[PDB]
Amino acid sequence: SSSQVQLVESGGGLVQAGGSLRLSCAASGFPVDTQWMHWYRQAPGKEREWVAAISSTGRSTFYADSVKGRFTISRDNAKNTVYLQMNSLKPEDTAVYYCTVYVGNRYRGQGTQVTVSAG
Amino acid sequence: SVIKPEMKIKLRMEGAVNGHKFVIEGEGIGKPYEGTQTLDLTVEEGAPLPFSYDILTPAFNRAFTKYPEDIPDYFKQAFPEGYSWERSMTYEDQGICIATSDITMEGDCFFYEIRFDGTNFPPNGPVMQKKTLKWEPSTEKMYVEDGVLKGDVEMALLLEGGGHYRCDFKTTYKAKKDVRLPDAHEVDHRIEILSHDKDYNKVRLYEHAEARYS
Repeated sequence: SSSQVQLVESGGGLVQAGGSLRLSCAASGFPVDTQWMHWYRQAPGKEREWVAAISSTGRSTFYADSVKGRFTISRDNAKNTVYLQMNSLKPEDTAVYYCTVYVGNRYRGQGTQVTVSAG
Repeated sequence: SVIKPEMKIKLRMEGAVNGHKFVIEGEGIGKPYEGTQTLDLTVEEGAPLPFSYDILTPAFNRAFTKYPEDIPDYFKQAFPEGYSWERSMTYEDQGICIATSDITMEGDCFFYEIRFDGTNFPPNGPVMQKKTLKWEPSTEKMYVEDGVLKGDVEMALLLEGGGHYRCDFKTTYKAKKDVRLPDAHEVDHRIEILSHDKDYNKVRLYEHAEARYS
């Protein structure tokens, strides 16, 4: 299964409010331009929140209403990677961020942590 | 099943009609097994639209169809992988439109990526003069061909004045995986704009669809 599809996130860490952070989701086992891909985040204790989505062709992008205008999802087909550009961060954006895809089955990354400080 | 009794919708449509290019985004919800859905549509680029919004609305998902148990549901079977479609719309006055949609799902929500294109609409015809009122209810004839599902429906726009503006729909529905194929049947449609603002930048759209044999 991990020898079928792998999603590997990276780029997280800690940053102060109003800052920037650019996550990467590197895909292996399938061409990234053949599938819709989504970003989820999960704070501890609470439920998972669908963050953003990008279409197979990359001509469509969708965002949750709680991060529109600030977050941008993009894709590089040569590197086989989905990105999540995060601007104007707020302390409520604090969660572990992972990407997900469905290629015959459900695959999911291990997630990178984003922790936003107040002030 | 992966198709829940209530499913949300998100869509984005990029297109051009008689040279005027636009982008419309949509948020909605419906009951797939009842054949009823409602969409809240927003013009994001190209406002105000210089053509009749009506020609776009059948492009805004046969998964919202009430299917009898004795007819295989080509569309609900295609998920979670999903399906795509391709549609030609040939109007009686040589106006012509081409549309595609790529449909998938995630959680309790469908996603669509729609492309719409039209041209050769006469400058004084109903579409360019925004003289349409509504689509009449229709019947689509579904039938299998080349291992995929096809639909034909004769459509007609009621015009300001009482006359009708007729159009020919031909669609190809391509499931992304192997599904049980039904035999020929019919889908009854009724599509309606429930409400809108002055320039149709905000539109609320409703459709009801049920499948049956002849």
